Amino acid sequence: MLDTNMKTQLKAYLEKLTKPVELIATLDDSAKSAEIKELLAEIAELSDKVTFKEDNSLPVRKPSFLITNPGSNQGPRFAGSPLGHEFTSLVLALLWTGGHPSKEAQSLLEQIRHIDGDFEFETYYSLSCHNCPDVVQALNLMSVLNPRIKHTAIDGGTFQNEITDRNVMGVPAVFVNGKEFGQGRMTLTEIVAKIDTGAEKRAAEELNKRDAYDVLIVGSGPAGAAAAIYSARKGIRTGLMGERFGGQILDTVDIENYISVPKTEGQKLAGALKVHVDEYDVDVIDSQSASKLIPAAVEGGLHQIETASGAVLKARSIIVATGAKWRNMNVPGEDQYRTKGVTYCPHCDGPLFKGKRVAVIGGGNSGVEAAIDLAGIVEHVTLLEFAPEMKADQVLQDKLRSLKNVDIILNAQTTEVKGDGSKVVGLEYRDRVSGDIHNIELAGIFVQIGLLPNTNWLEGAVERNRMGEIIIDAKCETNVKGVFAAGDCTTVPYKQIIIATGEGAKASLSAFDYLIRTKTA
Amino acid sequence: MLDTNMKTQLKAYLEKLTKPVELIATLDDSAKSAEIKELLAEIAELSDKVTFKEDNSLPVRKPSFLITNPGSNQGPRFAGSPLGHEFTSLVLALLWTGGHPSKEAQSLLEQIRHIDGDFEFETYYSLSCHNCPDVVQALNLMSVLNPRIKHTAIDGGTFQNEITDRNVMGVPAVFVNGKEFGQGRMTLTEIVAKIDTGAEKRAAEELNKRDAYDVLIVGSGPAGAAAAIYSARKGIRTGLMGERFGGQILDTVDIENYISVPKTEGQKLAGALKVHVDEYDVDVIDSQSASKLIPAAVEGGLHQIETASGAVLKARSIIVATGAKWRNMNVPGEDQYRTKGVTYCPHCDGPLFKGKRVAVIGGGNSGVEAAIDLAGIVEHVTLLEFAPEMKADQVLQDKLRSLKNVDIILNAQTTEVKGDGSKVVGLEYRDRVSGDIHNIELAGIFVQIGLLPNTNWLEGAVERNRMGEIIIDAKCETNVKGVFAAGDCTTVPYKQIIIATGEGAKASLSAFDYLIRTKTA
Ligand SMILES: Cc1cc2nc3c(=O)[nH]c(=O)nc-3n(C[C@H](O)[C@H](O)[C@H](O)COP(=O)(O)OP(=O)(O)OC[C@H]3O[C@@H](n4cnc5c(N)ncnc54)[C@H](O)[C@@H]3O)c2cc1C
Ligand SMILES: Cc1cc2nc3c(=O)[nH]c(=O)nc-3n(C[C@H](O)[C@H](O)[C@H](O)COP(=O)(O)OP(=O)(O)OC[C@H]3O[C@@H](n4cnc5c(N)ncnc54)[C@H](O)[C@@H]3O)c2cc1C
Repeated sequence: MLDTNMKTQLKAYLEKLTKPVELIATLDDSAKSAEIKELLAEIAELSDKVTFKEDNSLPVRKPSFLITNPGSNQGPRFAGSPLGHEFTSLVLALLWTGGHPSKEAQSLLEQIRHIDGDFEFETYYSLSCHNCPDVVQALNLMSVLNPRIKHTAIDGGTFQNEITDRNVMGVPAVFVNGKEFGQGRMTLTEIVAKIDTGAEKRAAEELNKRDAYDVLIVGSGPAGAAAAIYSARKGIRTGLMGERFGGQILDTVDIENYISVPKTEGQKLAGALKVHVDEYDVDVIDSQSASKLIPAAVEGGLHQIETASGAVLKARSIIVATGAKWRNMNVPGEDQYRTKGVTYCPHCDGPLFKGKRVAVIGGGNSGVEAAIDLAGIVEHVTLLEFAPEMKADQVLQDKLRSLKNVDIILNAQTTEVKGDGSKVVGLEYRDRVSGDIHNIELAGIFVQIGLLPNTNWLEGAVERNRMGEIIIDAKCETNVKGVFAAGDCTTVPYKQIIIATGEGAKASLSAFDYLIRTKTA
Repeated sequence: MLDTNMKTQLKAYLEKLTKPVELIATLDDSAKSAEIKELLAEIAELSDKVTFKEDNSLPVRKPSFLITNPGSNQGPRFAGSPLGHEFTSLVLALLWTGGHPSKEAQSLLEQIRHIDGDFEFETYYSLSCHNCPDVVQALNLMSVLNPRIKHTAIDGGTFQNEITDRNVMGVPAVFVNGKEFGQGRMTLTEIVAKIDTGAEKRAAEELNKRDAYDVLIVGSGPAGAAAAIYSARKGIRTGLMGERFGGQILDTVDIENYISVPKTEGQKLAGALKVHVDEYDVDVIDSQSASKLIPAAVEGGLHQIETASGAVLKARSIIVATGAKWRNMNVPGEDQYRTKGVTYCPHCDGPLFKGKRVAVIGGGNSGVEAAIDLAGIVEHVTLLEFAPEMKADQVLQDKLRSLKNVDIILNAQTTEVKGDGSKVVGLEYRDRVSGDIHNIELAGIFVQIGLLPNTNWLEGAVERNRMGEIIIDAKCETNVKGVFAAGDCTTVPYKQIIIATGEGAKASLSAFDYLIRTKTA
């Protein structure tokens, strides 16, 4: 029941068919079936691409027909008349099956193809209905895009039995796997929204779709945060990736040497840093770990960062600010009395133990210097050295032995940190030689065993010194063009917040100068 | 009228005389005069050092006598009986004249000697008076210490005429140069306090009396302030000398890139810095200028700083943080529109001119980079170069010429900054070749002519690069052992507050390590 206008329009659209289409009907002896049979034969006459076949054995509605390709069973099924306002739905279904492209967003299309489970759709419409087409067309497009999705468009006029049995009052009305799905002017996008039930392991996939950065900062402590702020103020595309925004200052309490701020808290300062970063256009990526650096193969190319999560980020320039881990005694009492007698920084907490007795753990330059420093502030210092001798420079060793409020203990290994429920009161150690245990009364324990820069993931890529520190010049340049580094992970002689932030700022401006000089050529 | 006990005590005290004393009396024929004459002859009998002379011509009180040395007229004069409670005053006056030392503080003594004007003292006492001696003795000691001070101690019992005429109701009562001076238990110190009327040019003299410092920081901007804080926390003797606490941040307003602080003011930040410095034991010296560095002649010796005011400070270690001056256009309108369109920092104020038109002054690397930077943020940039060509690197020159919102003007000299009463609206410049004047409409003027590190006063002492920047290594060490430098005055590639403060911190810890290694040996 096509008129001359419909037939001519179909001649035109079916010329855009690049693949053969087949129309497989399943029919009874009713007038409705004769109407569909006449229709399909008329559509087959308008193109040598379209073919009308019949199979009245199949267990489907009668009349109905499948729009598919030769040697296939994938495609949309019309049940009843696909004419009226559904005529464009019919035409579109032929084109799509025929290899003509969809007008939908390309991303949305791939989401249909890569879909998890089986869904059997069926929509109830009428020929008079104005809204039904968009729904039918949308679902039709899904069945064409992947065979796991099936769709059968029911004409209510033909199948009055179903719309009256299956209690639908309005059209369009959609069903899935038996269950009711929804009604009304559904878009394609919102149907794909309800159908996809996916959660985890998506973050990595979100990161590969990410565009290349002008600068990508790896690590989000004070150094990375400062670099991010200085970078985003130049208006360049700035990404700040880290494991845990805040870095080492998150697990500290009282900070009294961030210049211009007599006393703040670690958590508060980490929060302030975030606020300041968020003032500018900075793509902040949290809970991710750089696992590898792949340096660019050409000047003016892109460095790449691989994540433990499987993603790969890319950038014109990189700033490594991954900081360090400060080595622990690894003994009972240690964790419980951190910020509360157990400390890892003589520069930070030294002033707090005036008149108190303390221990330093470690007999290297760090430890021995620390003891000498503290010895001028505190009542008494005891240095515990694991080995039979201190590794520190001889000048420092001599200086420490010439102090009247200092005990050196060699072959000493800490076994326990002792407190009173809220604060340190003493220390337990083992003589490694005799095996004996001894106790020391004290208020503070300064752990100076060593620093482990978080840089082993860069082995081979950028040059490091013999301590794992990333080697840098005054401009924070590494041996790799367009890779910079800032803060504790680098060769900076001292490890502090105010120092780290300055370096972060330095590395940002050095990265920016690098970009200026590499964009034109 | 000495008894046996007085005479024997005098034999003993007059043996401590190292210089000859003379007692010159001026007498009449009264009983009082015979009493004094008998006294002086009895005192002369008790020592071959003491001599009794008489001169009744002199125009002084009668009886009275001067305690002096041969061939001199300097000394205290007693008028009437120096016996009773004034006997120790008499003895003390002889000892002092005789070369026996004072029991007074040595500093206080030199203050008497080095005193400005002429003062003629005279004290009224009685023999019964308990308090009078300390006053008399004090003033006596002054007349002995310098001849410009004169003192005459009047016995009220002998000279009833004066205490009744000159209306004194109580003793002791002191007079100066005719005028009344004061009464009661005056100390020496409080008399010297009222007598000295000195004000200016004392600060320099206060600085030489100052003890040597562990570390002396020269310059009191962000860098010096941070160094001072880090130093004073180690508990060492820390001095912070500068011309004007606050440095360059005092003459700025909005600061938005001090990390962890989204927006502060220069004056506020300078104040915060002061508060933080004052939390620790830091000798802050303001309004002074280092004019010269004299490096120590030995390892473990002392560096010295000379001031323009004439003082010399000394220290085991030095940190130079004198910053820089940012060169001006030197034109009308410039001063008036600073912080208000005229700026000297692309990193600081670049973000403020989104959508605005700006000029950069200077065609060196700083200027050209600045233009390239701003060109990405602002509507339009115009670079004015004084010379016929830009000095900048060719890569940068090419990059700037390849930008669509940029004008380069050569042979251009700024003549006027134009505003509307509160903000910049344009610029006036001269073509150096044709002499013509031209106007440019704009909102911002970024002056990038050059930096002048405040370091010329160090020529010869510490090595500088070809830009006047103090050369330093990652530890902020100069070529002179125990001299460090931090901030804009050094070779740090970038000049910013957060950068400067980090360096200040670095230099402090490097200075401290230097001290540890130089004290024992
Ligand atoms: C308990 C404690 C108290 C302290 N108190 C003070 C104090 O009072 N004053 C002071 O000045 N200093 C103090 N410090 C030192 C100060 O915290 C550090 O010097 C400073 O935080 C270093 O900044 P940073 O950004 O260079 O490194 P970090 O702070 O260590 O930050 C580096 C960040 O990068 C992340 N990261 C590491 N590896 C990767 C990777 N592969 N991929 C992605 N991200 C990664 C880390 O998880 C971390 O979040 C203290 C340190 C500790 C441990
Ligand atoms: C107008 C303006 C705005 C700025 N805005 C910003 C901003 O928003 N953000 C930012 O990060 N940076 C900004 N800066 C830069 C920043 O102020 C400097 O980088 C920083 O102040 C340098 O610190 P400094 O201690 O090393 O030097 P300075 O700040 O210059 O301090 C050095 C001090 O030493 C004194 N001194 C000099 N010679 C002697 C001597 N012979 N004896 C004794 N004392 C001496 C000086 O008078 C001064 O007080 C701005 C600069 C200017 C000029």
